Amino acid sequence: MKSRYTTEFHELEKIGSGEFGSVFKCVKRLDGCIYAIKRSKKPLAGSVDEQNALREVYAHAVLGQHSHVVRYFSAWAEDDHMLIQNEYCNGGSLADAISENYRIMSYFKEAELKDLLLQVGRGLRYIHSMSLVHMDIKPSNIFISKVMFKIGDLGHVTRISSPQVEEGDSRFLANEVLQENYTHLPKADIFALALTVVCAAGAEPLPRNGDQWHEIRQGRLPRIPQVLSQEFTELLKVMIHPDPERRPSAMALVKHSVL
Ligand SMILES: O=C1NC(=O)c2c1c(-c1ccccc1)cc1[nH]c3ccc(O)cc3c21
Ligand SMILES: [Mg+2]
Ligand SMILES: [Mg+2]
Repeated sequence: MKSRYTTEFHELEKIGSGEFGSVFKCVKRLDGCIYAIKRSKKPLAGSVDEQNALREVYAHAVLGQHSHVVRYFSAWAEDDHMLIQNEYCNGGSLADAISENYRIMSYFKEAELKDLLLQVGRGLRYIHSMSLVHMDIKPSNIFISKVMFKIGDLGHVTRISSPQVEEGDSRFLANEVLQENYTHLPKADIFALALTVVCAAGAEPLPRNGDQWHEIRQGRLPRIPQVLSQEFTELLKVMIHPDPERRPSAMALVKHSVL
């Protein structure tokens, strides 16, 4: 053996795990810097799963110049593994910040929600300008590094006009995508970003299915435990409109008067 991973990096700790492998905080020996490295089992060459694994790499290889998307450094294969070395964000995930806030009953305030929405919105405007869509926006895929929010986990990225898509987290999924209608994919990322902001505003954990799931898809915002300006609430509402054409594009969101 004597892995590139082992020889080039000192592994500090495990920071994420899934049915997609694990992510480790590592120090690169030569440059002294800390990176996040995802190490996953290598798919059978030529398989659909390998195509999917490589999309992640290809998406990272083209989305590496934006301040609101986690930067990519390198990727390689060794052993029975594929590895991707990305920028490390020392503030943890948005999900973890929201979970801590939940317990302490002190949520993101309106100014902070607007900042989150604008920052990730800029990240989305960049991804969408590249004719790509993220397809899995949610708090556990947004990382924190003035606070800076960055979109990570490009494992569901695909081209905007793709006839096949892999569905992102059910809790943030727009109905049209579930219905296999891929005519306005970028608006699916907008819908998930609004629900992401709702979670940051202190809402109860989102439904995975059932009656409350359908209600949100009818364009009804979940209850938020704080008073928000009507103008801001209306923007979140239009972002989950049942008609994807009514939702703002990422460009329109970033230029929105409310922000
Ligand atoms: O790319 C990343 N940059 C990161 O800083 C990072 C990343 C990932 C990640 C890496 C590849 C695929 C999907 C997620 C998971 C992650 N979980 C984390 C938990 C804590 C943290 O401070 C950072 C990360 C983290
Ligand atoms: Mg993830
Ligand atoms: Mg993929």
